[PDB]
Amino acid sequence: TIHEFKKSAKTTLIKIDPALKIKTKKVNTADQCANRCTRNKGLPFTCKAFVFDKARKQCLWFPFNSMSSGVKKEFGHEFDLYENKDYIRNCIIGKGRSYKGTVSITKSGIKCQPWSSMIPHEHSFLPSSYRGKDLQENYCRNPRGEEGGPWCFTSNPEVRYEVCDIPQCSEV
Amino acid sequence: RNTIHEFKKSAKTTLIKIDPALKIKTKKVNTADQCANRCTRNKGLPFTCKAFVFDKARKQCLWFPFNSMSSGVKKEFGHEFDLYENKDYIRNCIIGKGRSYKGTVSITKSGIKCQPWSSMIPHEHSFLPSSYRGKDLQENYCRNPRGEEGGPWCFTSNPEVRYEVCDIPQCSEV
Repeated sequence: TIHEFKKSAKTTLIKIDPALKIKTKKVNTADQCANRCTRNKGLPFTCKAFVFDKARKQCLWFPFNSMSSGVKKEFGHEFDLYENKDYIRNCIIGKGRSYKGTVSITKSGIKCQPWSSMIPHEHSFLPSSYRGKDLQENYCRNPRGEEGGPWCFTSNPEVRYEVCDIPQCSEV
Repeated sequence: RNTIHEFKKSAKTTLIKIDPALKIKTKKVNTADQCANRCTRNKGLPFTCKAFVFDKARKQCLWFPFNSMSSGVKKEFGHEFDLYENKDYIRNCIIGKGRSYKGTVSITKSGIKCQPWSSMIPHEHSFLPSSYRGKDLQENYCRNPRGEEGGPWCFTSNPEVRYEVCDIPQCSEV
């Protein structure tokens, strides 16, 4: 169940708007939060994300995610944020500068090289140089808003970088 | 690692490419799960896998760099086929009133599981699929078949709540 969530380590979400509902429960593992969220059983809202507090072993289920207005992500070493992929926009606007989905394959079908790997391809596209642009895992990204949309360094030594094949929101 | 439950399934359906230029990959297999895993992993495919079909009679996976909504491709009926579309390539946000919404959200704004369109339980209704062709009134997905101002909705599995809008974000509203 936990794999149709995008995981952001060491992160929680704080609501500013107090009208947005939350539900919390002391639980055993993050897996149990995800199961509850996906099947949405005893939650008075549509679960869009949850946070697992590893130290208190508590689930926090939310009808919002990090891209919702009224909320802020925050560092916290004991938290992991899990966002339901159905609520992370899976199509691109403009050149895809704001794309935060989890596609990690190029247009010709090659798996992306993680941004924090220098192999096979060395580059200066590391997390800290483009803070706010989610150069996490090996996700297709467009940090500088370049022509062909989100792209990545390729796990193929033969191919430095290639664009991915994330549809324009205007495609269909 | 059975990834099959993560696709949107359309029974009795395969895809045929009008455009001859588009590229498939096929393989003889035992079960539909094996097609799913290879699509999810995108292992050994010279393209991005947006959908696959399992042929239950010929025991074959067909992997596509397109889905049922791509130009140059059309559905075809067949008892032996099931189509599985990768959710990462089915637009998960709404444009306008969401008349063309094809995503798989099936819970209302207040968290109620939607009633299947094909069922009259708890709620009797005339939003039958056959009455709304092209509006994809399948399973219990939130839909807006008449294009009304509130966005996609569904009849509800709560006997006290006949229908409710679902909470699906607009693709772009600045």
